[PDB]
Amino acid sequence: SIMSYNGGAVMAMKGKNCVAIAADRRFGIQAQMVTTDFQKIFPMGDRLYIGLAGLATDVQTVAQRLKFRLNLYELKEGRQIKPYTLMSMVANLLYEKRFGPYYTEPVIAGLDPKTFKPFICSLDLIGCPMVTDDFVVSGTCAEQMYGMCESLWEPNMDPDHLFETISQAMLNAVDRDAVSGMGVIVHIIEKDKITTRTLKARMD
Amino acid sequence: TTIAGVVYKDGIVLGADTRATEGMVVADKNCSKIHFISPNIYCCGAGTAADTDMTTQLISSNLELHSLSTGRLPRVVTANRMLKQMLFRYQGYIGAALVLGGVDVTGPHLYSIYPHGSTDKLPYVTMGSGSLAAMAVFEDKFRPDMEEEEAKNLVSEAIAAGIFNDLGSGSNIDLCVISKNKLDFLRPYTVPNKKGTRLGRYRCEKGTTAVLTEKITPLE
Amino acid sequence: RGYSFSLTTFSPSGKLVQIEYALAAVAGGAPSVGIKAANGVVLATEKKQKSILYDERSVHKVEPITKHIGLVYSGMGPDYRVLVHRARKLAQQYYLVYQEPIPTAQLVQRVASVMQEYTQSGGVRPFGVSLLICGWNEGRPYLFQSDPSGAYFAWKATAMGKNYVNGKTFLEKRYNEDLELEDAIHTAILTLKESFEGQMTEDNIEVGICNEAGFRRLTPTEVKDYLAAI
Amino acid sequence: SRRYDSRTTIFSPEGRLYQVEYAMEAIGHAGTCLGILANDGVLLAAERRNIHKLLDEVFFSEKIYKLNEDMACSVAGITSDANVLTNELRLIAQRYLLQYQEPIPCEQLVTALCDIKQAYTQFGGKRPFGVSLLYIGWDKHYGFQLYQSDPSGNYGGWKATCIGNNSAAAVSMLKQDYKEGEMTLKSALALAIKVLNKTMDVSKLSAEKVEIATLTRENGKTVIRVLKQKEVEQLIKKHEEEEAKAER
Amino acid sequence: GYDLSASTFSPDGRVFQVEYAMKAVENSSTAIGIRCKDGVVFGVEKLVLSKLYEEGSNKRLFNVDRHVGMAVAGLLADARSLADIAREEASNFRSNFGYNIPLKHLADRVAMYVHAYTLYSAVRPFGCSFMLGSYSVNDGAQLYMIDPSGVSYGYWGCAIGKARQAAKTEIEKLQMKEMTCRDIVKEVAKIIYIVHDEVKDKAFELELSWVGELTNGRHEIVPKDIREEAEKYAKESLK
Amino acid sequence: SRGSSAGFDRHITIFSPEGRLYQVEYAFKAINQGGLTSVAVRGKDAVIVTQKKVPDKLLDSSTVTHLFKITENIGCVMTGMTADSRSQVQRARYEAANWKYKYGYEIPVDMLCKRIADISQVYTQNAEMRPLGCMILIGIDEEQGPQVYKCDPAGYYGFKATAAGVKQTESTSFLEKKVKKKFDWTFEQTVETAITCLSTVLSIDFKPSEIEVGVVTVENPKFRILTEAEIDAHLVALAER
Amino acid sequence: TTIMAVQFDGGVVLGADSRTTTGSYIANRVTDKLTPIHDRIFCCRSGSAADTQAVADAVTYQLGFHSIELNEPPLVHTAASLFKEMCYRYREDLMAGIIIAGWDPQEGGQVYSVPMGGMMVRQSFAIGGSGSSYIYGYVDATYREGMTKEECLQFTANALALAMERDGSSGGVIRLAAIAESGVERQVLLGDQIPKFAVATL
Amino acid sequence: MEYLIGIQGPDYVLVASDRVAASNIVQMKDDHDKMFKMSEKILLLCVGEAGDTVQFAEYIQKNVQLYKMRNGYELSPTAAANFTRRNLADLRSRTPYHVNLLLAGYDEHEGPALYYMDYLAALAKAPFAAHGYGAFLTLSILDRYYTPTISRERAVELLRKCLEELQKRFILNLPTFSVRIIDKNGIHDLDNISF
Amino acid sequence: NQYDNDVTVWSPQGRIHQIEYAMEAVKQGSATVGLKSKTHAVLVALKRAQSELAAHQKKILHVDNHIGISIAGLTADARLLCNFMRQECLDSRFVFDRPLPVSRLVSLIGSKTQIPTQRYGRRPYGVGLLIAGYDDMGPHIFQTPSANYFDCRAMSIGARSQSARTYLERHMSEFMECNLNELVKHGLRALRETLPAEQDLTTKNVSIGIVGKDLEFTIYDDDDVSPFLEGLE
Repeated sequence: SIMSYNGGAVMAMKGKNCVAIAADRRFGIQAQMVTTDFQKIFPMGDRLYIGLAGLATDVQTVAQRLKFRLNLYELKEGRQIKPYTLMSMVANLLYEKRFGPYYTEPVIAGLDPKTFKPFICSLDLIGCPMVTDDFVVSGTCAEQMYGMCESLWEPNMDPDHLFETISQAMLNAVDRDAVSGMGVIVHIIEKDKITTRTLKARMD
Repeated sequence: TTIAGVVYKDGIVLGADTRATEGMVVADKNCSKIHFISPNIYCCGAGTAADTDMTTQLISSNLELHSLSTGRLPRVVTANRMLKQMLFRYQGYIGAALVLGGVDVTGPHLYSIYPHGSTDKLPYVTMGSGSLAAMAVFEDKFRPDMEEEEAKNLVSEAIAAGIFNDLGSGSNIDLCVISKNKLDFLRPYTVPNKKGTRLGRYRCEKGTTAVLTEKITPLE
Repeated sequence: RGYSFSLTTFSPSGKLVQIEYALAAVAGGAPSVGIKAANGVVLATEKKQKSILYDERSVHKVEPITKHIGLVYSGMGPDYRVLVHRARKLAQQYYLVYQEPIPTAQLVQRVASVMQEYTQSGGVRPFGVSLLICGWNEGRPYLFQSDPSGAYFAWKATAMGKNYVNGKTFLEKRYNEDLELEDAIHTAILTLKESFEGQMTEDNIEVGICNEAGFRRLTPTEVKDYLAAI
Repeated sequence: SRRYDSRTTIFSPEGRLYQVEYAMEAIGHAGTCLGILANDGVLLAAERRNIHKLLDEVFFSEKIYKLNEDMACSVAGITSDANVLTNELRLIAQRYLLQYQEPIPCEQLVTALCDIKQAYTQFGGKRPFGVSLLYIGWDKHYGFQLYQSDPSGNYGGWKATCIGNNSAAAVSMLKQDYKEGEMTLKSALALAIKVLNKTMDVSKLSAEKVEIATLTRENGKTVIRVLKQKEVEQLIKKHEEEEAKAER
Repeated sequence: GYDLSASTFSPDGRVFQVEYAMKAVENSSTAIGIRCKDGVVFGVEKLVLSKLYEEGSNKRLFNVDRHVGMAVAGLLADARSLADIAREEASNFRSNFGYNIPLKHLADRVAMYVHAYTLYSAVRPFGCSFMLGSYSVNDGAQLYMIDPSGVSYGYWGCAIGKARQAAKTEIEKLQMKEMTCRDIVKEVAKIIYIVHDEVKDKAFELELSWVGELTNGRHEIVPKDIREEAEKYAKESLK
Repeated sequence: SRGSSAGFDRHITIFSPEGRLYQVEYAFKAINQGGLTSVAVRGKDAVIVTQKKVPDKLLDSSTVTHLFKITENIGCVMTGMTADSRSQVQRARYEAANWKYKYGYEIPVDMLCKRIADISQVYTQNAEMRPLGCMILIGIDEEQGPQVYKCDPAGYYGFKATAAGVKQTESTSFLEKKVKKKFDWTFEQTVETAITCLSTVLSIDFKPSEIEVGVVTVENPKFRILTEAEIDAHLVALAER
Repeated sequence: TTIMAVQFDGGVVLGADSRTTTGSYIANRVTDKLTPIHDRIFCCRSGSAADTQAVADAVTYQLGFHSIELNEPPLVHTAASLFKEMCYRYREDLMAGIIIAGWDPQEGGQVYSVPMGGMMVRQSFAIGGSGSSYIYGYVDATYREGMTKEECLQFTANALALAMERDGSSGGVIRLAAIAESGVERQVLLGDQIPKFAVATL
Repeated sequence: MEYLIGIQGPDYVLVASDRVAASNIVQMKDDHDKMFKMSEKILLLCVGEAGDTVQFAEYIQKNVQLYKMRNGYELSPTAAANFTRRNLADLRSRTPYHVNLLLAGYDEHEGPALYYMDYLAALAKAPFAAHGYGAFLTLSILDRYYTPTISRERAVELLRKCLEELQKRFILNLPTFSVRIIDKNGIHDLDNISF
Repeated sequence: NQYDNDVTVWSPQGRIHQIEYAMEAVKQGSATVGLKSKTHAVLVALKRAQSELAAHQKKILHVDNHIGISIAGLTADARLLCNFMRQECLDSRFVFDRPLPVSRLVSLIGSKTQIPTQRYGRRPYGVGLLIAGYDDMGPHIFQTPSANYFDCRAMSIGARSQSARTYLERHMSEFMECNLNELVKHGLRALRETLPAEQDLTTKNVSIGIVGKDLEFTIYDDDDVSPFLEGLE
């Protein structure tokens, strides 16, 4: 598959007044690992990150054009972007290449800068918006991640236990995937701070 | 994917499932397949979800032009023409097979639009993977000029049969009621499928997952 | 073919003399007044209606753009309908891109650019229309005024058209910030009464408001409800 | 047709372009706007024209325009031409930040916009834009900078300059009082309002008064901040105190 | 002034370039056409400016379709261009809609093409007026006339050129509705030799063509003996 | 001011020192140069009546018409220059058949006259062409009954009764006095009032070959152009009063 | 899919089935297969479901505007030539064999077969669709020159009922239309009203 | 197939490249230079499908020189590598450039920078990198012995062990190897390592 | 005054002054004469030197084997029209495999020169032509600025050409039955009517074009003009 040429796996999960987003760190070519510190989660605001898995060159292409459009937006308007508007912008940007599609399925996890309601969503590779209230996952080990998150998620969690469940979900999911893993970063988005953590993971 | 519609005495009743699958895995549990287009026209979208998403954005936008321009509420046949012209212009490469249902000044209408731009006018429609199971219930039980509640129970039963007898559908029944005198968007209407109760508890305490680095970034 | 040279050229005092003539075309138009209240905005305008043969339901001067953005003018009608069709065409492209009702500042900054292009492009005259665009978003009301030069200002209360200097003096006398919208309509009708000359009815003014409920024109029976008090 | 063509893009009998000169005559009536380059930052100090009572004060700025994360600009002239050019400025700066993944050096933006303003003075038969723009901005190559542009397409680097109304009389004081290489933010804020008390001869100064914004570096991040009403009223009481102490 | 451009109204509401082109029409020689019972007959006073010219030079009768003929007046260089526009328009109608173009629709296509130049400063109005005649079994006979302003009407008998009013006066003396076309040739040749100014422009030729029942709707030139008999009859009636 | 002029503001569509457009003002005189007058009025069941001049006996009177059929449900009378009139009728036919093709239903009357006005504004803004110096529309809207619309060369446009051409203002004043007598300011004798209004300001007392009448009705929504004997019957029924 | 038009003296009789299948599942069993291109001109749609509705809107547009300008009821041959041009111009992206039938005052009742290709040929009767192969031999044997209107309605109903019996891709109700100077008279034959032919039992 | 290797140190980058140009069974050039100087502090290493390499590298190289002509100073290696990535990604057009790249540069604010890039234009910054089928044989030894604080002579020894693995195990005749080091004093050429 | 600056301005008499000024460009140029028999067509033209050793600009262009033209006026406009007629006869040969008839080709030129006489910013072509050709219908002499064109038995355009028109009006009765030798001599005397009285027709300044049934078109220059120059008078 073209999605699985670089591997990669990103998930988001909603908590009480906080969201968590975590992405794998392996940058791969089908069998050969190249580096182990590949950045997939990019900041698009104070309390709003976007995560892009899939073909690792399309992650950087879509993210550079997205930052190009978003900086013009935030300079022309004079406010930070609300996450639903960022979902519509990324769906527009991917759908402009409908028959020439980018091979990335972005996930968006952040906080509304005024209401501080938690928001998570994912997309397909061509721009179907999927707003869910529990979790969204994306990448080559999607079955492992739905299997972990369907059993481990419980509503209304504090950021500590949300960190615990998304960390156990990532670490138990990627160790059954050959072409993903090799380290994981975890971002906890809170109202008053951002917590950036990396985990002990299998390096095989 | 199981959506349906009927023409009853005062308007249109639309229904849907909520399960959206990618590959052979359930991706979404509460996906809304009954699109807003006009205050009177709603458009159930089956097939390729992103293509019908951008199509029921764009035609909704053009009807928001047109209703403000003429100052009147739009007709069904206007959205029908715009849909069939765009979907014929792209020759079916938009993989959206639509149910365009609405009530205008000439009463209710129900159109089924195939992706290449062929349109049918129907008293009842079913689309998607579970279209045949709900079509069975419609051929068994539909009558012309039904009342509101009989049409609501008929569409809900047909969506239920398409939920139980297909793998490609499940987990909710949304409805919609469209008439001259009312608009009733019943989301959800009946929930035939329920998550089982988890017997064990797997709550990992603090310190269960080892941490290598940590950075606290304060905000205002 | 179309000309390619501009007709708006600099006078030796630095004045774009076509714009300063189009502002006199604005000053001869039918008077219009907009006031930003605390809980919303009111727009009201005189209908320049002689000739009882006119069917008043055929034309509207207060014309909405979105569910909470509308606008009114003073000056030439057929340029105003060009600006309304273009403003709707811009707001719906915004709604296609971002899936959001357009910010009022983001519609003014585009409509003002469309009015700017005709003061510099080839073979066109500037518009003869000064606009008043109102909006309610971020739980805060807006009032904007665009000119034929393409410049835009943010107002709390203003007046344009015939005798607008005395309208601005009457507004600076009668404005206070705590005004409720039902009093904001009343002050606007008292402002338009200064130069009406000829027995105001429900058929010869047009009043629009925007609030939390949205933008709507007031039906002539609701116009007669306030004008019975005036 | 040829009867109506005003020929805005031809030479004079002396080698002048009359529309480019008449643009500068339009600039000569625009608002007094000065900017002073200091050691730890740059300011801009301008006269607001929005001085009637009934205005709304909607935006954070009237004539100050953020162009990217590292630069700001002021304008003077026609408002609408300024809006069009600063939209072009933002498009150029974001095309560069798109293409190289680093923010644009401050001079490339100014020479690009002077290319755009120079093109309309030569061909196309349009009228030229009648605006001056003052340019502040920080980069990692030369730090805090200042520029001034005109409708002809010229630019230069300055440490203090003034455009708009009463330009030469303000720059005459700026030649006098500029401490080259020693100015702070606070001494520059003192000097700018010292000159603006000397050039605002219409409606001797009252509270809302100006727009004044500074560009500074904090913790490796560039901040452009418009001073609040409370900050400017305290600073102008400090200036009137200094005018009181000036004699004895 | 107010007359250097076709895109400028005068203070009184006149467009002077068109009304100056209508003076250019009535500089040129006489062409008349008479509709009758079963067809249309055209007649043109064809000047020959010098005896070095071959027969058939400067034809002023054009065929614009195989069932439609045309008679022109005015600046002939424009009239050949409008003949080629009418030829292309009738060709496109036969190709698209599969049958011969009705003359009402053909005249209202060519009238819109003529009118399209009386709006713009980037062109000048045509300096020519023209008639279109035809016959078919379904439509009867039809004769429409266009002037440079672009306005077309259906006619019983028309005259265009520098001798317009005297020729219309003499046409109105005629009972054209009930006559055979063989009579109409002699009656047209009468009026052409009546209106001729022999002292001012000297050498000239008679040019005649009919379309009607007697050619089964095919637009043809009058045969040589019938033209010479009409010339003899009319020159003896000149007396 | 008061008739001031700056350069080419009497030659193209640019603003005077007062804010008037002189070529658009001069385009109204071209309607009077046509030398005709038309009257339109609607009741509860719309009618347009115009003159018919036959100065030349050579004309085929089947082809001289100022009543045009725009679509099957909407008719129209023009006034002014004749070639511009047939141009704007061709343009209204193209927009009315384009609306049906894009939107799937017969075009409204007000959405036809707004479209023709938005076309005609472009000639009052671009400098390189002249405004068309010449339209009254009638048709049954399903909800409002008969409609009467009048667009003019400046781009404006909604009437109960109107006039066009040379005797515009006087016939307007006659209809303005007559509406005050009528109940609910609305007419009853639609076919007859137009004939009285046309014969009053002109003082001709017309022949049936001198006027042509078109009616659109709630019983027959099709635009229908009357025969000669019917207009003669209405003229004689008015003659015996 | 079985459409049929029969020319008689004074007009034409059309007929069509009502079954539209996708694969071997009946997607619509009350499909209306007679499209009015003008008042008294009907076109029939067999082949690709998109194209025969997509071209017909363009031809309805051009023919309506043409009829407004020419101030006449439009010809049937004009409506056939507007298909013969267009279905030829896009013939590699269309799969459209159209049977145009109708009436005009000038040449009477007319049936034009426009087969897949963008040509045009007038016939005394035309059959089309997938099912027409099973009723070529019936209509070559039964057609007599100059049948009345009722004889033709029974002939169209019999020839359609045979093809609906034999072809699996055809069925439903028989929708007839008789287009003449007096107007269009449509009728639907359902259930027992469809002409019945007993199976060859024993 | 062509071989690339680069090692990024504390204040230096060591790069090496094979010096062979082949055709289908035979090599036509045994002094082939794949190291293209972009500017005073940046080299661009260019292997892959023939034709696309030298055209793409020189088209980047004239813009890297052109920025210096317009501005009077150098591109940073981050900006030049992102510029090269943008031009290579701009792929979903007609024109393919099937090139395998390494960019090594020294910035005068960030120090040594080494960038890996495949023909997809996936840009990955790494402490060491290698192209070719010899990368599969030598990146494991690089993971065996590399530390972040390797001094430059130990880096020559670790490179020499990798080149001896190319001689011992790899089936293509790769006998001669050119090496350069980029520092704060510019680009330094070293002696050719031969077998 | 104001109506002489644009071709797209009708003067109030119903004329176009920029079209009538273009005919002065044909009324100043070096005169030429054409004529025909029923077998041949002959062009005779004055060759123009700036005074001398610049050796006498050609007036007669080899346009095909079967058509030659003569020039009087703006020479680059006639060379434009020569390349146009070259392209039209070559497209007719490439499509229909027969040379284009001359009467259709001159109507194509009349169509081409008409278009700048109507559209703003353009000028009329300032050249009049004599076109000599042979096709199935026999020999032809045509004359074309104002886009009108003429069929001609014998024709004289250029400076002072009315005397040559008078001579050809006198002697046009003979021309159809004169052979190829006499036919060119008539036109040589026709041009020699126009000349200065001191100058005569020599091997310098007189060109001759000849086309006939059995003879493809030949321009006659310095050496080849000598037989027809002999036995004149």
